[PDB]
Amino acid sequence: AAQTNAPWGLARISSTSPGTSTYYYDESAGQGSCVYVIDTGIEASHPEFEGRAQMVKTYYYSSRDGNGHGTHCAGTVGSRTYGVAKKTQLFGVKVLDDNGSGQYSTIIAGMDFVASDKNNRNCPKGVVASLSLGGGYSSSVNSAAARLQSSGVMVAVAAGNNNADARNYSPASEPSVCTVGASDRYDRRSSFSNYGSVLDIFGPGTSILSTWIGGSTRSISGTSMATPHVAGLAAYLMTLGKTTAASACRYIADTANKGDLSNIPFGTVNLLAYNNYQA
Repeated sequence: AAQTNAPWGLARISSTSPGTSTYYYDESAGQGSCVYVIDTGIEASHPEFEGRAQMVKTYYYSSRDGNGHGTHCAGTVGSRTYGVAKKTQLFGVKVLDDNGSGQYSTIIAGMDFVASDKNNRNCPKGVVASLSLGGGYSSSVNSAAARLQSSGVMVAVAAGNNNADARNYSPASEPSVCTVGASDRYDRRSSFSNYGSVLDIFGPGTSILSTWIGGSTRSISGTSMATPHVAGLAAYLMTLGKTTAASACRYIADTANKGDLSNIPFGTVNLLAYNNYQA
């Protein structure tokens, strides 16, 4: 399949080269997989989601996304125009309030929610969790992310936007999950992107156009938005049978575009998520 005039990030993940605008992907498109977006919620009613998005859990007075960040990430995972995996199922877990903040314990509870809730869902191709969130180092948040990974969910987490080593942030520093940095459309490390040996992969993170609340769209930047690209890619690759939740992060790194990013500090991987689709 070919999506002309796609957002640059979708076009990048199906390209050996920057500077193209068509997204190429197998039509299976993540059908029969599921991605949990653990964030501020999802505006499930957004026409971009086509009935494939639903809120399954909230820790606040409302399950709606009053922020837009979770809606934006869900749109990059699986919205019809802005999504990597245009047919996956999206499950919203609102661990962040509408200011975008959450107590870690609510975040931990939400991760443990996903690790059980996936047994209440039909995801025969497998389960992904996109965690576009983070804060300071926490061994209890790291371990919640490792449990989620261990339960059979590919976990993809933001490296963080501090331009520092990700070892001082959680769940970024958890080694068992898939820690994602951010690149820009010129194949540069995003100026805000964390780095370090704990990063597994980079995805498009600068000026990412996706769904927003109120039925709108907008372009925003963050290792937060690189993560749903990898999360959407994992769901896509799992539907194609190319990998499993336990080995997806590593499959993605094996098959990534290698050595193409600039301003990648010594010791951090120079790998850019790539779907390797041959049209």
